Amino acid sequence: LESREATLNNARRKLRAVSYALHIPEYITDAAFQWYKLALANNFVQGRRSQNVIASCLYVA
Amino acid sequence: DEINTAQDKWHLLPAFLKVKGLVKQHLDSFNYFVDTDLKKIIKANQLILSDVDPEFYLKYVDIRVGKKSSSSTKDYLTPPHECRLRDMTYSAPIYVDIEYTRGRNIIMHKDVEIGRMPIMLRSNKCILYDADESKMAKLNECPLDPGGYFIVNGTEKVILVQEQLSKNRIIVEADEKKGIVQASVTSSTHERKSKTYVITKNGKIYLKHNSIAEEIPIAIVLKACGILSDLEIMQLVCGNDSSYQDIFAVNLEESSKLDIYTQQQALEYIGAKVKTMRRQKLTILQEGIEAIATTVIAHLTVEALDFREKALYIAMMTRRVVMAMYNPKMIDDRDYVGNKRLELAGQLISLLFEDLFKKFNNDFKLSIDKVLKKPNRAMEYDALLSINVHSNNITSGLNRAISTGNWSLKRFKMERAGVTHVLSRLSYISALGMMTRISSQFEKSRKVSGPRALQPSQFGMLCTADTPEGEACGLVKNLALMTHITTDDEEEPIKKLCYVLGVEDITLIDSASLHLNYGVYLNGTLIGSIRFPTKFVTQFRHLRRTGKVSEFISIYSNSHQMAVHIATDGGRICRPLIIVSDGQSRVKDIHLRKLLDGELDFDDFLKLGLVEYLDVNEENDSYIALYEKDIVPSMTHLEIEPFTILGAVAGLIPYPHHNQSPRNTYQCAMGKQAIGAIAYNQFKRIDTLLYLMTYPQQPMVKTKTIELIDYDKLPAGQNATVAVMSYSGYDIEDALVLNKSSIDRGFGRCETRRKTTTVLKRYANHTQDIIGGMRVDENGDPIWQHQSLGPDGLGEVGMKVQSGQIYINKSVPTNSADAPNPNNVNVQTQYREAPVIYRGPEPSHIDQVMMSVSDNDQALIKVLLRQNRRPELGDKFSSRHGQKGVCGIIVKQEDMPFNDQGIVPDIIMNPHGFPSRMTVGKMIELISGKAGVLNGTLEYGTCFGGSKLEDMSKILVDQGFNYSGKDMLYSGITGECLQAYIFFGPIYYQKLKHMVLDKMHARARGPRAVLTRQPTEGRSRDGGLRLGEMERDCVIAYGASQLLLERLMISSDAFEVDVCDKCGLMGYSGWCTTCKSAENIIKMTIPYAAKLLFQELLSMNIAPRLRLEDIFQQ
Amino acid sequence: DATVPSGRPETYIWRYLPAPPVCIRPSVMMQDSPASNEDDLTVKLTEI
Amino acid sequence: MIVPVRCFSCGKVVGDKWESYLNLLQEDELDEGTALSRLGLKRYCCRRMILTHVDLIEKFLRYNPLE
Amino acid sequence: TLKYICAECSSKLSLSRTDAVRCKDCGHRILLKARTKRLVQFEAR
Ligand SMILES: [Zn+2]
Ligand SMILES: [Zn+2]
Repeated sequence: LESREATLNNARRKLRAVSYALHIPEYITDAAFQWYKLALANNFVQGRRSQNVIASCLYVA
Repeated sequence: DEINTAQDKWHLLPAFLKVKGLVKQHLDSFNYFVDTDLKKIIKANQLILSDVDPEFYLKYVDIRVGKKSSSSTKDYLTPPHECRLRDMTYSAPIYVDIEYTRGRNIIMHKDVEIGRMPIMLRSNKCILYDADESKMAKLNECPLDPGGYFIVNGTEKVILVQEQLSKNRIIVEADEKKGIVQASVTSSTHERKSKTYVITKNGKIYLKHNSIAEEIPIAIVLKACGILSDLEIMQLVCGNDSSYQDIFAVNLEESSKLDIYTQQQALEYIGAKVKTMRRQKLTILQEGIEAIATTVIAHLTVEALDFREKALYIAMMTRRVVMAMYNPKMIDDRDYVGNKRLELAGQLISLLFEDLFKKFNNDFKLSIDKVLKKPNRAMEYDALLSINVHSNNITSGLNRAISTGNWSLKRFKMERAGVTHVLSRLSYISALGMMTRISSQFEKSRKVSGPRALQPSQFGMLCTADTPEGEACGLVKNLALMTHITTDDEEEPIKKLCYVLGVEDITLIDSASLHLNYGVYLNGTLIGSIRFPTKFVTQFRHLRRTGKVSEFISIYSNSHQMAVHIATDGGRICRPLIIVSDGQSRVKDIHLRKLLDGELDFDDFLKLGLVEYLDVNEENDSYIALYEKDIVPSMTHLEIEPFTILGAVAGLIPYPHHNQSPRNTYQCAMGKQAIGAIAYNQFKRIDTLLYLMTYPQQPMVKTKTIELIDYDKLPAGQNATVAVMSYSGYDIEDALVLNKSSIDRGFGRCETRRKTTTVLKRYANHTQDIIGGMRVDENGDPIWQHQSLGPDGLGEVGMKVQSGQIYINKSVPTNSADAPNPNNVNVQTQYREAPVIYRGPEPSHIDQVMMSVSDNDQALIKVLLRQNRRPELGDKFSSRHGQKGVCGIIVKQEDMPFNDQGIVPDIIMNPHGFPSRMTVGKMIELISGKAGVLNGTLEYGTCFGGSKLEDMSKILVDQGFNYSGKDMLYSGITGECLQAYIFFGPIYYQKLKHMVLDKMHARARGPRAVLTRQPTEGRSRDGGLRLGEMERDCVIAYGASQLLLERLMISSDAFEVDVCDKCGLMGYSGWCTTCKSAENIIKMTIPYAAKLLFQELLSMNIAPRLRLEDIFQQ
Repeated sequence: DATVPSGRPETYIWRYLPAPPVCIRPSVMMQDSPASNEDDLTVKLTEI
Repeated sequence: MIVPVRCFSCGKVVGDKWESYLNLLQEDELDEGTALSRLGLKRYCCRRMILTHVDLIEKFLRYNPLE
Repeated sequence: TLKYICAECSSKLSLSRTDAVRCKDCGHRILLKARTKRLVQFEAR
């Protein structure tokens, strides 16, 4: 959906946001994007807070 | 050495360049930006505030670039040569201190990092500042490097020196058929980009502006400023007893038609015809909106209550436009040099900085009020925990603007591009000649030869004989040898200073006295209405030379109009010359001796009162002398040194004043293409495509210019023994002839070094790139492609490569974009090969290879290939006096002639150039060279002087040769004497670029374009040349009609199309697909570029129906 | 003129529009990404 | 770099004379024109091989990677 | 062997593969491949 595209393009900003803070090079940030991509599809993103579901996401990468 | 002030005024010109260099413009502009202007930006965007939580604030108190305040060390910083091998940005951190309200208490914190500032070399913030070639030996940088350029992400770039028309002044124009217009552009630093026009429609003056929808006659708008008595207006514009009153006589009645006649009605006439601001204030007055319409106009001057000086400033603007119609000679051109403001780099990067710095914090205030609208997170919340999220928006904004030289601003909305350029490292001076060059504005005056030509107001202002040709023919210009750029100081206290000198005030004078007297102009604006200016102006020079007022002020004083000018705007051209009071100068040779003692530098000459700066406008009033043997008792401002009129890339011509002037620009365009040394660290740097000469030599006839830039310390080109003559017919017009032996002894064996790079890249599925190599066969490692690939996959150092023969083996995972399955089930065989094959027609060597990391954790592979070559025929040589020349053949030594001693000349050129090219300089340099060798002394060839001829002929006639070098020598092919005499000596032949081993290419049958099936333009894309439209006309003028099709569709664009007879258009392999019959189909062949036209024109509603006949049965 | 089937003046404004082949508007693969820079014709025809 | 071993034109060797040209200037402060003519450079094609020769190999060797 | 050498540390070392990119004895991260022992051939003209 376009709303599905609009919420990831919103989230594309936010995982890139903390990568600037922690001096994260880009190949972690793009690699963690797929982990958020599947966890959105696997109905994990609903209910939890937005900043909590991305901070837990990129630590795995 | 009895020193005198006659010929030793030269010996302070090094004393200028020593303390005050040649990269004055880029050092002093950027270093002023670092100290002063950075405080001036945060004081303009202090005190960020939010509407929610109104008791919250954060304030910027100060700004420091470089060190911290705790450690108070210099810094710990990356070396620049270490930075340029890792493709990093040579930067320095930005540190501020901030005070804010955490909560119950307010709290001030120090040393907050925001971003990294890329800073130029040899500035006071870099570690190269004031080194002693021992730290710089440890930092392996060249001491002879000028500096003044950035090292953003690898490649080294430099910002050029821009210029535009003189902002914040008035300029007059003359147009034939659409009437005549006057323009005045103004731009203060707050939202202002406004230009004002004075149009003369059908004999009636009008004023149009880009905020007013209509044109307004001037008799309203000065009555709107309070001046309404309407006999003032005739007396201001015209004066008295002239033809101007009859010229103005039509303009007055437009006030009478609308019947305003008063100051009250004169405002709202304008504001009833303005379409601006869209009612931003919901409480309009409709009478107050013309006071601000009188405020956003003519932004030179502002007002408080009287509207006095802005009124007459329109009238002084209007006096020019009436005088324009009285005679068209009074209009001045916009290519006079005084109408040009040379605008530098450091005062231009500041315009991008404050635009981008306010884009930082307004995005930062959106990152706090999202939190401040929370009930639970409203007490313990801190702001600068999230300062780092916007930190990477000032680094990648600056590093993009410098890498891609197009600066997108918001407050002005203007999109100039190409403001930065890669500096060319072909020669030493090529990297120095690009430091002093000017890129213009290209104001779309392509029809007018005005800006293309050269104006006489340029002598010593900037260089004259170095300007490119071709497309860029006259819009690129170059600075002089002695040149300083002014800077503004202040206009406020000098306005207080002239009132001490006995000048009147603007709000007191009558209309009568101002045209009778003269008037001071402050930056184009009258303030004082001075009388008898000669007592006023000459005391002010005595105030300036004593040094109470700053020295960069000009007292340009014309006499066509009745006015004098005061200029303090800064950023305009000037050069210094020494003051002469009367028929005796202020030379004082004992001061010139006290300079050479070492305590009297060049700055003290202007402090004591013995030198002063003159712009282009002060050189109106001056009467510059040439020589001390040319002093008159009516003569001021002796000129310091007459050969300082040539640029540093033009200065290497020996004795130019004998040589022709069009043969100077041909050399100055080639001098940047001369091969020689580069730098001391040239065996350490890894640059893209970098040539060297093996055996360089300093030239025989030097110049005073080239010893100031230390060209002799690392020269370009070598001096060989020329015998100018015709020989074997292989040199007809300016070809060259040389011997096989001297190349075999090593005559200029150049050497080509070339970079190539690749990046190991990490994917999203956590896969790297591996360097597996040397697959083996039949008991041996090396395949024909693998004799120089080494154990680790990196090509082995010290051995050659040929076509094929992979030198770096790069293997890529085949799952380049597949999704990460969180498992490890089958990952063992996925690396497909993607190597880089060494192409090229000649065997080259591997010099060395290094590997390192970038700014992110990501590996690099950079090998520098190496090859040298011998100067075989085809290679373009030069002569340093503007003679292009290509090697015709290569003779042996037996065929060459020889003198009585048996000296064999090196290069042959025919005598048939010197009458046409009028190059007298080579005819006298060869005399100046030969006598110096036998005396063992190097001779100076300067402009406007140097060593003479008659003292030089005395030297070699004592050695026993001919008295003007015109020797005689036997023939090598037959033995006997030659009937004429020869001309002989050593001349300095420097090799150029454009060698022929990397220009020969041929495309027999190769790749085709995907859209046109045509050969691919570009030699690196395998070529295939364009038989253009102009050659297609020349074929049919022969009347040949059979190769015309063969060269345009057979060998190029043959394509076979089946077309149907009825309903004629094409179909695929065997069909018609609009009458599906597969029957009436005829096979022919057409151009593919005509076939796709029968699809592209068929895409819109036009149907090219074809109609067919047979050839036979006429 | 008449006597052609296409002689009506009805056919001089767009009611149907054809799509050209992809050979004249080929998908240029610039190899700056795993995705293609898709050309101007298709990205105008898409929102039509 | 280093001095060319032969002359460009005639081709007698000058490789033993660069150090002797320097040694004839530290001691025995002398004119450069009479110095090498004493050494035996009669041909002026040979004389320009040492006058013009800037010796950059001293300035290059201070950038050695071996410390 | 005579593997990778550093720029200014100039210390001969043999890096084991896919492990590090820095050198020992210094934190400097630019290192050169040394010249091989293998014979190479040239001419003299
Ligand atoms: Zn048909
Ligand atoms: Zn080390």
